[PDB]
Amino acid sequence: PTINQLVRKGREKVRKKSKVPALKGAPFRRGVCTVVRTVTPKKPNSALRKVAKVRLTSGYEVTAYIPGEGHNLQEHSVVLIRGGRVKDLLGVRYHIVRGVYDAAGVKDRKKSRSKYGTKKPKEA
Amino acid sequence: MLTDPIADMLTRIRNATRVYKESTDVPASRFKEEILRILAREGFIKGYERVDVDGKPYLRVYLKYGPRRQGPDPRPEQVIHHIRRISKPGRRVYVGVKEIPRVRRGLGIAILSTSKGVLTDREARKLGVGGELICEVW
RNA sequence: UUCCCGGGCCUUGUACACACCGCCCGUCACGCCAUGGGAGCGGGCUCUACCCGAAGUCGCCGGGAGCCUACGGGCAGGCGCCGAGGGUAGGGCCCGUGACUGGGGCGAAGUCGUAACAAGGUAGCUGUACCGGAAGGUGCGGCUGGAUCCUUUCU
RNA sequence: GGCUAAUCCCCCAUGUGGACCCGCCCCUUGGGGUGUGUCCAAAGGGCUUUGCCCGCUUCCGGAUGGGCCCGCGUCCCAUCAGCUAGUUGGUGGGGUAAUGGCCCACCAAGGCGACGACGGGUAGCCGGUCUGAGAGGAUGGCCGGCCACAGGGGCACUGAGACACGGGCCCCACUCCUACGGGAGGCAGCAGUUAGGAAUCUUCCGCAAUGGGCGCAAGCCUGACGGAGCGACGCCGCUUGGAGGAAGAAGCCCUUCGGGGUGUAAACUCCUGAACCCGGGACGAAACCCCCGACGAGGGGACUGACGGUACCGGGGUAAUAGCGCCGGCCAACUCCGUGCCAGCAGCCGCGGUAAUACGGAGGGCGCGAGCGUUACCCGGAUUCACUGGGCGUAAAGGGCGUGUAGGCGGCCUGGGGCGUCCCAUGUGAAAGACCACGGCUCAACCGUGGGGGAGCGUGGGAUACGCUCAGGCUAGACGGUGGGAGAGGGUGGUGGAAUUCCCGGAGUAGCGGUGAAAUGCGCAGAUACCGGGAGGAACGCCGAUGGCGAAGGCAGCCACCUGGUCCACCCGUGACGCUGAGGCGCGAAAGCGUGGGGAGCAAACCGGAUUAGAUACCCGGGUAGUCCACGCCCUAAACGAUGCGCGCUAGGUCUCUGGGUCUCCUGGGGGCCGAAGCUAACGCGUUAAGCGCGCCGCCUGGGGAGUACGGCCGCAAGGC
Ligand SMILES: [Mg+2]
Ligand SMILES: [Mg+2]
Ligand SMILES: [Mg+2]
Ligand SMILES: [Mg+2]
Ligand SMILES: [Mg+2]
Ligand SMILES: [Mg+2]
Ligand SMILES: [Mg+2]
Ligand SMILES: [Mg+2]
Ligand SMILES: [Mg+2]
Ligand SMILES: [Mg+2]
Ligand SMILES: [Mg+2]
Ligand SMILES: [Mg+2]
Ligand SMILES: [Mg+2]
Ligand SMILES: [Mg+2]
Ligand SMILES: [Mg+2]
Ligand SMILES: [Mg+2]
Ligand SMILES: [Mg+2]
Ligand SMILES: [Mg+2]
Ligand SMILES: [Mg+2]
Ligand SMILES: [Mg+2]
Ligand SMILES: [Mg+2]
Ligand SMILES: [Mg+2]
Ligand SMILES: [Mg+2]
Ligand SMILES: [Mg+2]
Ligand SMILES: [Mg+2]
Ligand SMILES: [Mg+2]
Ligand SMILES: [Mg+2]
Ligand SMILES: [Mg+2]
Ligand SMILES: [Mg+2]
Ligand SMILES: [Mg+2]
Ligand SMILES: [Mg+2]
Ligand SMILES: [Mg+2]
Ligand SMILES: [Mg+2]
Ligand SMILES: [Mg+2]
Ligand SMILES: [Mg+2]
Ligand SMILES: [Mg+2]
Ligand SMILES: [Mg+2]
Ligand SMILES: [Mg+2]
Ligand SMILES: [Mg+2]
Ligand SMILES: [Mg+2]
Ligand SMILES: [Mg+2]
Ligand SMILES: [Mg+2]
Ligand SMILES: [Mg+2]
Ligand SMILES: [Mg+2]
Ligand SMILES: [Mg+2]
Ligand SMILES: [Mg+2]
Ligand SMILES: [Mg+2]
Ligand SMILES: [Mg+2]
Ligand SMILES: [Mg+2]
Ligand SMILES: [Mg+2]
Ligand SMILES: [Mg+2]
Ligand SMILES: [Mg+2]
Ligand SMILES: [Mg+2]
Ligand SMILES: [Mg+2]
Ligand SMILES: [Mg+2]
Ligand SMILES: [Mg+2]
Ligand SMILES: [Mg+2]
Ligand SMILES: [Mg+2]
Ligand SMILES: [Mg+2]
Ligand SMILES: [Mg+2]
Ligand SMILES: [Mg+2]
Ligand SMILES: [Mg+2]
Ligand SMILES: [Mg+2]
Ligand SMILES: [Mg+2]
Ligand SMILES: [Mg+2]
Ligand SMILES: [Mg+2]
Ligand SMILES: [Mg+2]
Ligand SMILES: [Mg+2]
Ligand SMILES: [Mg+2]
Ligand SMILES: [Mg+2]
Ligand SMILES: [Mg+2]
Ligand SMILES: [Mg+2]
Ligand SMILES: [Mg+2]
Ligand SMILES: [Mg+2]
Ligand SMILES: [Mg+2]
Ligand SMILES: [Mg+2]
Ligand SMILES: [Mg+2]
Ligand SMILES: [Mg+2]
Ligand SMILES: [Mg+2]
Ligand SMILES: [Mg+2]
Ligand SMILES: [Mg+2]
Ligand SMILES: [Mg+2]
Ligand SMILES: [Mg+2]
Ligand SMILES: [Mg+2]
Ligand SMILES: [Mg+2]
Ligand SMILES: [Mg+2]
Ligand SMILES: [Mg+2]
Ligand SMILES: [Mg+2]
Ligand SMILES: [Mg+2]
Ligand SMILES: [Mg+2]
Ligand SMILES: [Mg+2]
Ligand SMILES: [Mg+2]
Ligand SMILES: [Mg+2]
Ligand SMILES: [Mg+2]
Ligand SMILES: [Mg+2]
Ligand SMILES: [Mg+2]
Ligand SMILES: [Mg+2]
Ligand SMILES: [Mg+2]
Ligand SMILES: [Mg+2]
Ligand SMILES: [Mg+2]
Ligand SMILES: [Mg+2]
Ligand SMILES: [Mg+2]
Ligand SMILES: [Mg+2]
Ligand SMILES: [Mg+2]
Ligand SMILES: [Mg+2]
Ligand SMILES: [Mg+2]
Ligand SMILES: [Mg+2]
Ligand SMILES: [Mg+2]
Ligand SMILES: [Mg+2]
Ligand SMILES: [Mg+2]
Ligand SMILES: [Mg+2]
Ligand SMILES: [Mg+2]
Ligand SMILES: [Mg+2]
Ligand SMILES: [Mg+2]
Ligand SMILES: [Mg+2]
Ligand SMILES: [Mg+2]
Ligand SMILES: [Mg+2]
Ligand SMILES: [Mg+2]
Ligand SMILES: [Mg+2]
Ligand SMILES: [Mg+2]
Ligand SMILES: [Mg+2]
Ligand SMILES: [Mg+2]
Ligand SMILES: [Mg+2]
Ligand SMILES: [Mg+2]
Ligand SMILES: [Mg+2]
Ligand SMILES: [Mg+2]
Ligand SMILES: [Mg+2]
Ligand SMILES: [Mg+2]
Ligand SMILES: [Mg+2]
Ligand SMILES: [Mg+2]
Ligand SMILES: [Mg+2]
Ligand SMILES: [Mg+2]
Ligand SMILES: [Mg+2]
Ligand SMILES: [Mg+2]
Ligand SMILES: [Mg+2]
Ligand SMILES: [Mg+2]
Ligand SMILES: [Mg+2]
Ligand SMILES: [Mg+2]
Ligand SMILES: [Mg+2]
Ligand SMILES: [Mg+2]
Ligand SMILES: [Mg+2]
Ligand SMILES: [Mg+2]
Ligand SMILES: [Mg+2]
Ligand SMILES: [Mg+2]
Ligand SMILES: [Mg+2]
Ligand SMILES: [Mg+2]
Ligand SMILES: [Mg+2]
Ligand SMILES: [Mg+2]
Ligand SMILES: [Mg+2]
Ligand SMILES: [Mg+2]
Ligand SMILES: [Mg+2]
Ligand SMILES: [Mg+2]
Ligand SMILES: [Mg+2]
Ligand SMILES: [Mg+2]
Ligand SMILES: [Mg+2]
Ligand SMILES: [Mg+2]
Ligand SMILES: [Mg+2]
Ligand SMILES: [Mg+2]
Ligand SMILES: [Mg+2]
Ligand SMILES: [Mg+2]
Ligand SMILES: [Mg+2]
Ligand SMILES: [Mg+2]
Ligand SMILES: [Mg+2]
Ligand SMILES: [Mg+2]
Ligand SMILES: [Mg+2]
Ligand SMILES: [Mg+2]
Ligand SMILES: [Mg+2]
Ligand SMILES: [Mg+2]
Ligand SMILES: [Mg+2]
Ligand SMILES: [Mg+2]
Ligand SMILES: [Mg+2]
Ligand SMILES: [Mg+2]
Ligand SMILES: [Mg+2]
Ligand SMILES: [Mg+2]
Ligand SMILES: [Mg+2]
Ligand SMILES: [Mg+2]
Ligand SMILES: [Mg+2]
Ligand SMILES: [Mg+2]
Ligand SMILES: [Mg+2]
Ligand SMILES: [Mg+2]
Ligand SMILES: [Mg+2]
Ligand SMILES: [Mg+2]
Repeated sequence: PTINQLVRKGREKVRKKSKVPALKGAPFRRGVCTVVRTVTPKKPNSALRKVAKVRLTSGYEVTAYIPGEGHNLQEHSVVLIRGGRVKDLLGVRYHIVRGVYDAAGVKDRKKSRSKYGTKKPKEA
Repeated sequence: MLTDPIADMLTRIRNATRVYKESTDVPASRFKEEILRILAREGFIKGYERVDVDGKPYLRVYLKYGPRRQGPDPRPEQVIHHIRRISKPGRRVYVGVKEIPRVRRGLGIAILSTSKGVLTDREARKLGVGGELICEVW
């Protein structure tokens, strides 16, 4: 575009949409489970994927993933939601944080335990 | 009409050298002459001369190239590899003396027009003045 | 050597490369998500017109209608303007809930069509118009981004 | 209701001086001087009271702090385009420390807006901070500067100053008290409570230091402040040992059962000695005050420490926390086992259906290490909004075409100006931060001292190339003149022949028509085929082209009239009059709309016939709107060269339309095809550029959602932008 044109018009700064309305971008948000359901992923993958519908302190109802080998969640469980999506499930935008509130850490987890929220064993 | 006589001349030169002409004719203006004079002092051209063509003044610019070359493509290295306008009508460019560009690590030149006259960057720095940045050449 | 079957070579078009037993578009079904329209109802803002109007400053009275007086005046008090805010009537926008309703997008991939890609088996695309529930079909005109010199199913 | 003092209030005086009206002078907005008239002062207290101290009054100046005013700079939406009656200005008032429509009366009718007014959204601004090669982007916590606010809204009072956080009045909401009349309150001060939240501290110590308020002082006050506490929240420093110690133990892992690994790792030997105990023990503090002097200067002297029995120093002295992420590629680190599209992993591509270096454990390894990871958000990489630094034939992207407004841009020569531009000086650019140097804490973080830098803006001086400007000149651009062309360029009117249909007539008879084959249809009321005549509407064969014209849409028999554009020659006239063009305005195929005409042929819809697994679809018969004309709308398109306009420059060859020429040919202007250089992802483009350049306009920014929704504008509607 001519210099004159840039002078008349100018470039448009490019705004960035948010991947996570955890509302006021907060690193985390507390909420309570509505449903704890399993759901089936998309084409080149098969599994029963563990998921929880949460009402949130934001006033938002969202869908969360429940990472780890097994979970204690159900019903009215209070929970912390951390954001980040499961790729191969449609519309799951956030993860549940193991080891906080009503979601316990993964039983018998030796490798990276700070994810999955489990504490250090004593060597026997 | 011709919107940028200086750009026009620079381009006539480029265009002419890329086909290895011995000379080209640019229409005549004092300012053009001052630019040529810088080029010809600097080694980019053999020189130039005032010339009449159909009763009108022109500047015949005598082009200059390198030795003939070996391998496929015998065509010579150009003496003017690069000749380019900076300040144009429609965006004019004025540098202060601290802002005079240094073209191609000194192997090239910039040509400023200053109230002390048309200078190369070196001339201008030594003369301690800035001006309109006309073109760069290397 | 036209035809059937298999094959070789050159060329051409291709949206095919799990390579035409291909691909895609569309439809009905099922599930999920977001959104359009929306009667009606809940609250919020703002504009105009009119009415009410605290405090206070200012202006006028301050009178045998009160208080002080050195008779000059001062205070109380009174009235008015302005005025926060409230009420009435209407105009306009914003949020929330929302009967009824539109398409959309994902997703197991099942159903049904066979529109497009090969001249895709009626060349295609196209603006507009009519018909069709839709895919699409036809008219008129246009484009080449068209191969070449009985109507022939799904995989 | 009553008494009463004062540095409380008032009256007269004195008037240095000052305030006001009028005049005069200098000065120039209301600054300074001067004259006459008027008006205006004061407070007393302490002492060793014979003179000092503390104060009081008027004035002039200083210093500091502020008010007001102007230039410039300061986010998103134009789906916000018009806003405005104190509105814009004037005279005169009012108000104030002071200018002002700040407020009021009267008068005029203005003011602002595409250089974005008005509206809506968001937001305290800055020094700086983060990021970035830079330009730029993002941010504004703490520290410093400014603004604003003190539950919400209004208002003033008292003052030098407030329209006042811990002051006052009123309205509103809320909490509490309430003898139901009425009252009290305001942590966005320090702590602390409670709620919301992913989340953010002690109801600590001290007045010792610096600072502040009052006091003659002594002194009092100070949740400013100096400190300590809590939290790996950040940064920096530090420890978990050091030297020896096997061809190398045990255990655990891998194994080709030969061995390999963890691993000098351990054990063990020796040395040092975080922690801890004992002892001493701070700087930060010398003024205020005392002494001599003179309550000065000068000299000299003594009191005071929250932090703290802390830091630090001396002596003694124990081998004494390690975790976290990762090891498919990007990306540094691989093997075994379990699992079998499960369980799971996942930032992206992907991994998992029996050998999984991708899941889970283990061994081993890589990276960091009192941390290591995760999520969120900012810059980066992203030259992915491209000023630096991108694009539009086919990837997203040239507006359907023009005319031109605003604006952007502007040939050659000379002169004045010196606005842009450049140079010098100067002022400003606080401190902190950043940079450099030197220094203080054992180092560092942290801090101190000094130096440098710095865009921008003010003032003075200077330069004149370029841009601007004014003045004059030129003719190469542009326009004109004369003469000569070609042309389906446009509008109006007329007219000619071929063919279809229909009507009349003659002659003639058994079918015609139509298809792959058929059938519907038409024909004995005589069709088809043949001849003659008539009516009517639409379109113009050959010429005709690989042609021409137009800005595009688009334009085709012939004639005449009206009219646009354009090309060449002559080199005659003007003298830069130029290019481009947001908005506007006009044109704009086909279909479509309105009114009125026309209606031969064709024909959406429709009615029928064979096909044939159906049929509304491809074939056949019929057929209405429409197709045609007038006038008025519609404004789309593969409106395409999918290629905006103009100008200059960069080989040729070949075919062609149209001028000129001394006419193998040359020289203009169009249309084509191949190709130099060059360009392009390639295909291709290539003097008819997609090459080299300048000017201007339009447009693009992953694919769907979607040319959808909402809004607006236009339209009779369809529907368009
Ligand atoms: Mg899979
Ligand atoms: Mg030559
Ligand atoms: Mg010479
Ligand atoms: Mg060059
Ligand atoms: Mg530049
Ligand atoms: Mg400058
Ligand atoms: Mg360098
Ligand atoms: Mg065969
Ligand atoms: Mg053969
Ligand atoms: Mg082949
Ligand atoms: Mg091929
Ligand atoms: Mg094709
Ligand atoms: Mg494929
Ligand atoms: Mg709905
Ligand atoms: Mg709805
Ligand atoms: Mg009233
Ligand atoms: Mg009142
Ligand atoms: Mg007032
Ligand atoms: Mg009286
Ligand atoms: Mg009163
Ligand atoms: Mg009123
Ligand atoms: Mg009201
Ligand atoms: Mg399907
Ligand atoms: Mg079909
Ligand atoms: Mg079709
Ligand atoms: Mg088909
Ligand atoms: Mg077809
Ligand atoms: Mg086709
Ligand atoms: Mg059509
Ligand atoms: Mg319909
Ligand atoms: Mg059909
Ligand atoms: Mg049809
Ligand atoms: Mg057609
Ligand atoms: Mg095609
Ligand atoms: Mg053909
Ligand atoms: Mg057929
Ligand atoms: Mg067949
Ligand atoms: Mg009394
Ligand atoms: Mg008395
Ligand atoms: Mg006197
Ligand atoms: Mg007196
Ligand atoms: Mg007094
Ligand atoms: Mg007295
Ligand atoms: Mg006395
Ligand atoms: Mg001052
Ligand atoms: Mg008004
Ligand atoms: Mg008025
Ligand atoms: Mg006035
Ligand atoms: Mg006003
Ligand atoms: Mg302006
Ligand atoms: Mg605004
Ligand atoms: Mg705000
Ligand atoms: Mg901001
Ligand atoms: Mg940095
Ligand atoms: Mg950097
Ligand atoms: Mg950038
Ligand atoms: Mg920066
Ligand atoms: Mg900012
Ligand atoms: Mg804070
Ligand atoms: Mg601050
Ligand atoms: Mg307020
Ligand atoms: Mg509060
Ligand atoms: Mg309130
Ligand atoms: Mg208030
Ligand atoms: Mg005072
Ligand atoms: Mg106060
Ligand atoms: Mg107050
Ligand atoms: Mg205030
Ligand atoms: Mg308070
Ligand atoms: Mg106070
Ligand atoms: Mg009170
Ligand atoms: Mg109150
Ligand atoms: Mg507090
Ligand atoms: Mg809570
Ligand atoms: Mg604290
Ligand atoms: Mg205390
Ligand atoms: Mg003190
Ligand atoms: Mg003090
Ligand atoms: Mg106190
Ligand atoms: Mg403190
Ligand atoms: Mg050792
Ligand atoms: Mg061993
Ligand atoms: Mg181990
Ligand atoms: Mg071994
Ligand atoms: Mg020892
Ligand atoms: Mg001390
Ligand atoms: Mg001391
Ligand atoms: Mg003291
Ligand atoms: Mg003495
Ligand atoms: Mg002394
Ligand atoms: Mg010691
Ligand atoms: Mg020792
Ligand atoms: Mg040990
Ligand atoms: Mg790989
Ligand atoms: Mg790395
Ligand atoms: Mg690797
Ligand atoms: Mg399993
Ligand atoms: Mg993992
Ligand atoms: Mg992430
Ligand atoms: Mg197995
Ligand atoms: Mg295995
Ligand atoms: Mg595998
Ligand atoms: Mg593995
Ligand atoms: Mg991985
Ligand atoms: Mg593993
Ligand atoms: Mg550290
Ligand atoms: Mg980024
Ligand atoms: Mg960069
Ligand atoms: Mg982008
Ligand atoms: Mg650019
Ligand atoms: Mg690009
Ligand atoms: Mg395409
Ligand atoms: Mg395109
Ligand atoms: Mg075009
Ligand atoms: Mg348009
Ligand atoms: Mg134009
Ligand atoms: Mg103009
Ligand atoms: Mg100009
Ligand atoms: Mg010029
Ligand atoms: Mg000049
Ligand atoms: Mg100047
Ligand atoms: Mg500084
Ligand atoms: Mg040091
Ligand atoms: Mg700066
Ligand atoms: Mg300066
Ligand atoms: Mg100056
Ligand atoms: Mg001069
Ligand atoms: Mg002139
Ligand atoms: Mg002419
Ligand atoms: Mg003529
Ligand atoms: Mg002739
Ligand atoms: Mg014609
Ligand atoms: Mg004509
Ligand atoms: Mg005609
Ligand atoms: Mg006829
Ligand atoms: Mg007859
Ligand atoms: Mg018939
Ligand atoms: Mg019959
Ligand atoms: Mg019959
Ligand atoms: Mg008969
Ligand atoms: Mg007969
Ligand atoms: Mg007949
Ligand atoms: Mg006849
Ligand atoms: Mg008729
Ligand atoms: Mg023909
Ligand atoms: Mg043609
Ligand atoms: Mg043309
Ligand atoms: Mg055409
Ligand atoms: Mg003519
Ligand atoms: Mg002449
Ligand atoms: Mg002349
Ligand atoms: Mg226009
Ligand atoms: Mg049209
Ligand atoms: Mg039409
Ligand atoms: Mg009609
Ligand atoms: Mg009609
Ligand atoms: Mg027909
Ligand atoms: Mg049959
Ligand atoms: Mg049938
Ligand atoms: Mg069939
Ligand atoms: Mg038909
Ligand atoms: Mg075309
Ligand atoms: Mg287009
Ligand atoms: Mg272009
Ligand atoms: Mg000729
Ligand atoms: Mg030609
Ligand atoms: Mg070519
Ligand atoms: Mg080439
Ligand atoms: Mg290029
Ligand atoms: Mg190539
Ligand atoms: Mg090629
Ligand atoms: Mg050319
Ligand atoms: Mg040619
Ligand atoms: Mg060109
Ligand atoms: Mg290109
Ligand atoms: Mg998108
Ligand atoms: Mg449309
Ligand atoms: Mg909207
Ligand atoms: Mg609409
Ligand atoms: Mg309308
Ligand atoms: Mg339409
Ligand atoms: Mg409508």
